[PDB]
Amino acid sequence: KEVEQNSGPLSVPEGAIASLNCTYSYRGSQSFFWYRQYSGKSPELIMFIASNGDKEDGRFTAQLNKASQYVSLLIRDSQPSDSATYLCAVNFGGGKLIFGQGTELSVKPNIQNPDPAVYQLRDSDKSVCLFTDFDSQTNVSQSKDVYITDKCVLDMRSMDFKSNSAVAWSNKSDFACANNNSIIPEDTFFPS
Amino acid sequence: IAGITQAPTSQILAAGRRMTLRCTQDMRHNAMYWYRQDLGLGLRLIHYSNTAGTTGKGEVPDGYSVSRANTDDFPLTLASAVPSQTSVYFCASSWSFGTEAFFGQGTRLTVVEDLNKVFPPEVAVFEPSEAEISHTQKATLVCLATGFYPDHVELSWWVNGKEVHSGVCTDPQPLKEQPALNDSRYALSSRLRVSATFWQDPRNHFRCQVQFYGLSENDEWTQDRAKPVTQIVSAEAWGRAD
Amino acid sequence: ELAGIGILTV
Amino acid sequence: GSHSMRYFFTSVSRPGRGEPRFIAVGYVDDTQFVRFDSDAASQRMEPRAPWIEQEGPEYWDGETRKVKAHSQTHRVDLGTLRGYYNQSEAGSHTVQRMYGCDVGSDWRFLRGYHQYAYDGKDYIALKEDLRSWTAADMAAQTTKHKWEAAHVAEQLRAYLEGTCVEWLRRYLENGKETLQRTDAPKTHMTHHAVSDHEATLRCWALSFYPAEITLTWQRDGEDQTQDTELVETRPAGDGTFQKWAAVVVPSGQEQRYTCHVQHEGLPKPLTLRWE
Amino acid sequence: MIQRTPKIQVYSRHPAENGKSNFLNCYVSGFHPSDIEVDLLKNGERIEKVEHSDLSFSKDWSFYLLYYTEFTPTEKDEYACRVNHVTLSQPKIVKWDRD
Repeated sequence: KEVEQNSGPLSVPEGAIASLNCTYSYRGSQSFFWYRQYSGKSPELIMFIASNGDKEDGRFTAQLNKASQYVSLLIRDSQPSDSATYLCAVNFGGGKLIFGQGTELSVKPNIQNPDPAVYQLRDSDKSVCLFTDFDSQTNVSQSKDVYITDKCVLDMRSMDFKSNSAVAWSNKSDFACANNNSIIPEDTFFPS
Repeated sequence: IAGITQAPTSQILAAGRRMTLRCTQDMRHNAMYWYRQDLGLGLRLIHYSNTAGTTGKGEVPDGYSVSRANTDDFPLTLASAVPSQTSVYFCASSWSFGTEAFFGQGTRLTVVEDLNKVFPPEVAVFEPSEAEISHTQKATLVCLATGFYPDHVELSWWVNGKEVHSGVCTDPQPLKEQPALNDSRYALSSRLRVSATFWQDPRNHFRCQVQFYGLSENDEWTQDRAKPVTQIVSAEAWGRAD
Repeated sequence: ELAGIGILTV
Repeated sequence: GSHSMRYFFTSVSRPGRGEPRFIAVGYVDDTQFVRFDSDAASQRMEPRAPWIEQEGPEYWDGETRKVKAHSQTHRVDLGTLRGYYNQSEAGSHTVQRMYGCDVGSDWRFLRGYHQYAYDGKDYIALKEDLRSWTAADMAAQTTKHKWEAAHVAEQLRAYLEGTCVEWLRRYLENGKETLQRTDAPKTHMTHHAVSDHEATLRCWALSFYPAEITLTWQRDGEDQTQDTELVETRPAGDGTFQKWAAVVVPSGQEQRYTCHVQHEGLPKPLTLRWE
Repeated sequence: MIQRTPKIQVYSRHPAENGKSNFLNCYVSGFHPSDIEVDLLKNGERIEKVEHSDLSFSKDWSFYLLYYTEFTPTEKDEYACRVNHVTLSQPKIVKWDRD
């Protein structure tokens, strides 16, 4: 028992070096594991380490110091696909393998031409407004009233272009596009 | 090739019933593990088994049974299902005790006090804005699945009958429509952006496909309207030149 | 201290 | 001086369906400090030294879990080897395992051992380089292939070079009064006429630590080596050891024979004769 | 299956003196398999309160054990060690010699 990591969530921009750490209680621990868990998936084994020191596996690096009960993982060239919950596992003798809480790592995309805008959509039953094309630095609120979701990053692949987006919807006729508790830039393009 | 398999990958339980998650592995592994993950934390050790024929109790063993009759199998049995046992259960296996553990596919398990609180989603697709076309030359469609319980949904985008993975973005976890309730229904949204030229082509067929995991054909219901079974709910829209 | 690794069945 | 830490494991299948026996013991140099016995009522790793009792509860729980894992591994190994050699389930067989590390006085890694035997014959052993195996027969080759496919020699290298040395140093510091001590031998010589003209001299060295000691008989300035009755170094039960060596000499010629004693606690070697 | 016959050595912890308490020891070694019967004898009668060390083995895989009990040696009393093993058709008795 007692395995603890950097709680998170942490944010590292695309192409940079990220660093996660983890401590444990049992001094006699002799094997340590780093796992990668995407939302809705199972832990995919990243690395294992046993001897004191450093271990290189491509972009990933494991460091281990038993003298201070410390283990850590370093990631080079942080890619958007590296955004995931990283799990620290320590073996406490026998089959007692204990995991930490997991550190959620978010790799931020590089935005080409920020162009904040808000639009309106339609269908056959509710009303949906879309906030899009803003920088990754912008945060999104949820209070208001009406349901408001979180920020999401889409990759257009061939266009070498990514974009941030967020959605709000309701069935109340008093709902509108310009109706936005979070700080939003004033150049938000509105339809006309 | 050899691997590890859990079964089922999804199951809804009425409180009081019994259910056993099977876990098997081919690759001659001695050690096997049963972990419970609640999404507010990491996964905690339920049970472990160093060898075939021997078992061990771990970090959270309260309420669970196990058996290691042979090397390949290590099932996890819940005798009296209680609502607090709603979690995602993972099975693992390793060559020797202390070596690297390899996980399976997981099992989303939800125990409900009342089966009448399970609901399938209402999926609707919203067409892009002409102003977004005039300003950005890109069109974004918004899929929205509303009013379902529990969180067992998997959304995907299909264009002309073929699934796409570009310009798509689904919310990480659903929202609560009435968050004060422990049995509050959930909602999920997703986005699909493609060029305005692609949207204005009236031949394109856009379909949002939402997989909902619910009851099975062996689950008793006995109510007037309908029972939520494991099904696919799709909502589609077509392009137009305007 | 005992070895926590490297003990495999024959 | 030079130090070492070694663990010994014995698992015996008992004829029938009875629970097999498992005994594990741990030594620092020549001093036992931990043990486990499957027939005991504790079912936990127990201390057999004053300085190892200071360790925390997490230490004892981890050691208990690991020694139980060893026990279960051997439980499987008994039936597996029985099937390997087409042996009957009516007999009793024995699996033995030994592993540890030796240092070179400066507490730096010197050697590492992991050896495995079925009944009383060698089955498989990790070589000196801690990366290759030595299999004794054609089933030990099957086990060898299995352990190479699972990279056991790598893990055992990590233990023998890393954890074993660390905890050997930690054990040498904790209880330095006991482990790093050196007890000088207390010696004497006895004379017994086996007949009228016969004689024999016994050279006795008692209460010495560590157990390594050299007793030799020398006649008129040259060692005899072969003409002696030397016995195995034995324990007294108090942490020290005893050893004696007898030589047959003619009566009146007891002064031709001298006993030479060498031990750590003696800065200069000793020479005794029938006074 | 190869078997080995126990070496038996009877002695005392400290040099013996009549009227002074000591520990009678019987050290067996170099035997296989591990099961072995050992009793310490006072004037031919079986001493009940006997402890023994934890079973270990030597560099050639053969086992060794130390059975011991506290005793006050006298000039009249004689002590011995009685050991039975699968390699012995009968128990082997080693008398206690002061040398």
